[PDB]
Amino acid sequence: TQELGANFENFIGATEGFSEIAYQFTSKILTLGYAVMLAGLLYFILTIKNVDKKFQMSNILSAVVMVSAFLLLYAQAQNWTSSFTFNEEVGRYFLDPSGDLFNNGYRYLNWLIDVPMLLFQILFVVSLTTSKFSSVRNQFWFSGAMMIITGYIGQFYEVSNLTAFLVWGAISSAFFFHILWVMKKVINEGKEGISPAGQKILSNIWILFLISWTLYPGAYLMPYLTGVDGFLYSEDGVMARQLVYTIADVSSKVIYGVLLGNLAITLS
Ligand SMILES: *C/C=C(C)/C=C/C=C(C)/C=C/C1=C(C)CCCC1(C)C
Ligand SMILES: CCCCCCCCCCCCCCCCCCCC
Ligand code: NA
Repeated sequence: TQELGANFENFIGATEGFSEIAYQFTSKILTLGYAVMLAGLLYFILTIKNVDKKFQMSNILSAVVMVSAFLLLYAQAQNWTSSFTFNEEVGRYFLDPSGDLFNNGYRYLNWLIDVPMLLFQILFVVSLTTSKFSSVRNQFWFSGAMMIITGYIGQFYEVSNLTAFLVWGAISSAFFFHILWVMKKVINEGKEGISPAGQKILSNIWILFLISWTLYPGAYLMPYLTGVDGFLYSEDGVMARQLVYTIADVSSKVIYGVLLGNLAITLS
């Protein structure tokens, strides 16, 4: 039994350990992550004056998302460096028994908080036509919670039981597909009877949303995407996972918020 090594990161850390490059790169990409959220926090606060009152709830939710993301990605970053330690003999970083070990809790909590806010906020910028506010809202929130919960359950079994990891990921994916389906409704209805410039921004938002959100399951799967003898079943998978999460974080939270801000202004 390899009892020290909960998740793939710990598993690698406890067995092969991480090269200087993988340790440092992961550390640095996670740092950039939280750095960008803090910048984004200040951006959304400073620019709130640039949109009409009726749209400002969106700016508000952008800012609160930035707070949660800053704190929890900061905590995650520290947890990474705290968890692995240099062995001079071998010249690699190994799971440190006198630490807390790498923990996915920070990110999944961040998701639990941010997903419902990101989905909600667009409903304060665009108008529906034939759909009802309260139904779209409840649909986003329900499927959003279920997506994360099932995903979290899946994550538990990542090393102990890969079959379970993937099955729960598939269940999660179903809730994902529902959310995509509703969002696409929202965007189409939101286009009707706004200026073409605004329609164009909404088109960009749709593609951003679709791509950035799909990165998350990408990064979930990343280490397994070349089989269990594979290039990615390795510290390179860890590096790729964390890189892709961070790109997704910046895209889904910051860029998304900026575009919604921009839409609100064309509607102002
Ligand atoms: C700001 C953070 C966001 C927008 C996080 C979004 C997370 C997801 C869309 C996660 C999706 C997942 C699946 C659909 C399958 C694998 C498990 C998850 C939870 C990673
Ligand atoms: C060390 C990392 C550097 C931090 C800077 C990160 C920059 C993101 C902060 C939010 C800035 C968004 C500004 C976008 C301006 C778009 C204006 C569009 C009008 C056409
Ligand atoms: Na260390």
